[PDB]
Formats: sequence, C-alpha cells, structure tokens
Amino acid sequence: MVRGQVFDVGPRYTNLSYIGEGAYGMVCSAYDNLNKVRVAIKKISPFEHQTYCQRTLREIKILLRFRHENIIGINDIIRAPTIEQMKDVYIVQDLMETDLYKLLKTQHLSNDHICYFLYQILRGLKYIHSANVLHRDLKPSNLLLNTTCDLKICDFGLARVADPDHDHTGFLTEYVATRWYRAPEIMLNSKGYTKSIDIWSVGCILAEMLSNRPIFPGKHYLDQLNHILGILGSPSQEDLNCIINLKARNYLLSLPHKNKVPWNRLFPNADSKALDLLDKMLTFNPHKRIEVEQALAHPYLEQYYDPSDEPIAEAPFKFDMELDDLPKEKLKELIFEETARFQPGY
Ligand SMILES: Nc1ncnc2c1ncn2[C@@H]1O[C@H](COP(=O)(O)OP(=O)(O)O)[C@@H](O)[C@H]1O
Repeated sequence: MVRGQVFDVGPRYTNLSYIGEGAYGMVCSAYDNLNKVRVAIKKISPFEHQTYCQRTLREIKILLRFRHENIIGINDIIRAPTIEQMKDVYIVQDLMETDLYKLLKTQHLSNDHICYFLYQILRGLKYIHSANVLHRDLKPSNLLLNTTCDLKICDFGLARVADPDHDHTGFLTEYVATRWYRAPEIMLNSKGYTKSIDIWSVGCILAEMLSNRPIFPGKHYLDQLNHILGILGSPSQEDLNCIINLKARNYLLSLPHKNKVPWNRLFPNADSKALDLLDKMLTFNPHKRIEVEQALAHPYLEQYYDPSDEPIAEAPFKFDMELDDLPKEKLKELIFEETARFQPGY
C-alpha cells in the first residue's frame, strides 16, 4: 500500500521505493519474491482518456508480442479481476538503472561503448522492423541500460505498422515524435510510415554519442531542417526530384546554398568507420539511406556482427490495429483482454 499514492502490487512484490513519474502514473522498484530479484513497476491509470487508452493498448500489444534481448519485456501485469474494478494497471519490467539520456548528461563514452550500444540498438531495431513495426520515437531517453550496459529499447507509444504506400503527405504536416530525432522527410512530405525514419533517429543517437550533445537541436519544425541542411549541405537536384510536393520542393529551393561540413571536423576524435556509418544513416534521401541489416554489416560493427545471433520476429504485425476508431469503453475492454494471460490460472 501507498508511496505518496496507492501502489498495490499484490502478494508477489515487496518493499517499494519511489523512482519517478511517468506519463500515466508513478514508478517504483520493488522486490519480486518469485524470482528473488529487484524489478521496475509502472502504475498506469489511462481509462479516463481515449488517447491514453489507445497508447496503452498499443504498447501492451506490441511488448507482449515482442520477445528480444534488446527490447524491454513485460514480465507481469497486475490489475483487478473484473473490468468494473479495474481502474489502474501495473506493468512489471526488468529493473534498468539508467538510460542513454541520463548517461550522456554526465558521462563520456569510450569508442568501445559507442560501438556496443550502437550494435544493441540496431540488433533490437532489426527485430522490430522484421515485425513490420516502426518505433517512430527513438531517442536516448527511450534506450534503457542496466548496470552492466545491456541496452533495451522502450516506449512504443507512437509505434505503427509500416505502410510505405501511404507515406506521402503535404508540406509541414503535424508530427508527434520528439523533434531533434525527426528525419527531414517528416517536415517535407512524409507521414513517417517507412522504416527509414527509424534509421535517421539512430543516426542522430550515434552523433550524440560521439560528442555528448544533440547533433540537430532545432527549436521548431523548420529550424530542425535548417539545422540538418547546415551540416549535410543543400540537397542535390537528384534528391529534390524525389520530392514531388510543390510546396516542399519550393521551400528547399528558396533556401541559400549550403555546403556539407565534413563529419571529421565536427567529431575530430571519432573512429573513421563510425563516421562512415554515420554518414550513411544521416543521408537526406530516405531511399538512399542505409537499412538496419546493412548497418549491422558495416565494418564499424565487425566485432559484434553475427546474423545468426540477430533474430527476426516469428510473428509480424500485418495490422495496423485500427485503434483510432474505438471509444474509451471498447479500449478499456481490450486492455482487460490483452492483460488476461497474467491472471492466476485461466
Ligand atoms: N524499467 C525501468 N527500470 C528503472 N527505471 C525506470 C524503468 N522505466 C521507467 N523508469 C523510470 O521512471 C521514470 C518514468 O518513466 P516513463 O513512464 O517512461 O516516463 P517518461 O517516458 O515521461 O520519462 C523514467 O524517467 C525512468 O527514469
């Protein structure tokens, strides 16, 4: 009982400590006396709002279907026995003492750690993309790490089934993912329904790991683009030709010419294979951008690369879930159903 508020985790979990505050409730560590290991437990109270319900359901569905060393698992779910009584859900996960965002705030990464973390990020992303899922909010704070540097991808709140045929949109379309890790096509002509938008975000994370600072810290949506172009240089005519939308193409054509700033001038201490890989992930044209499996096969990752130990999903989401269409009541109801596998005998 209680830790500020009610935090009622049944017989199995003992001695709580407040960790922090999530989007839907509080988070504590607790002791799991079936595994005799300390765990993380997130209290989620989403059922008032159709949008909270939608993101909860989506995340629960994905994380239960995923099974991978580099993606956070759900170990258990605690909730009331009936829909009427269910006001909260508790999600139990492996305890991950830190995240890449906290770590980069104060710690220098060795080349060996940059390389290791990048490998793990790509190995988990390979699994995700093989399930036809796009993460769509990759950033240092969504990469959890435990005291031995196991890295796990988390927060699938914004994730979607890939839909490369319906990716096109107009100029300056409303986007929800964290600004600094957004690929340039999101501002221009993309809904972010192609895998290449995740590779762009991993590129930004690499750049950040190389220098301890965000590489593209735009303050707003066209500033994000002026940041990208000030480094990559003006897009070539060939790359412009791929942007059919007139307003987006005319915007780029109105900007002053900018030359590329070479990577090794920005990152003079970086391994030169890291920079070669970085260049390939931060390429303006999303069809020329490197894919996950090619990145895993790049010379920079040669000490880790082993395709037989880089699993793909057995069970792809054909979907999408069709989650926009549903009232709060059907969603709470689907969450109940989705969490039933954790109830003592069923
Ligand atoms: N598996 C975990 N292990 C340890 N601490 C965690 C875990 N998940 C979340 N936390 C901590 O609790 C806080 C709230 O997390 P979260 O619900 O993801 O909210 P937000 O994404 O807004 O930070 C996080 O900032 C994190 O530091």
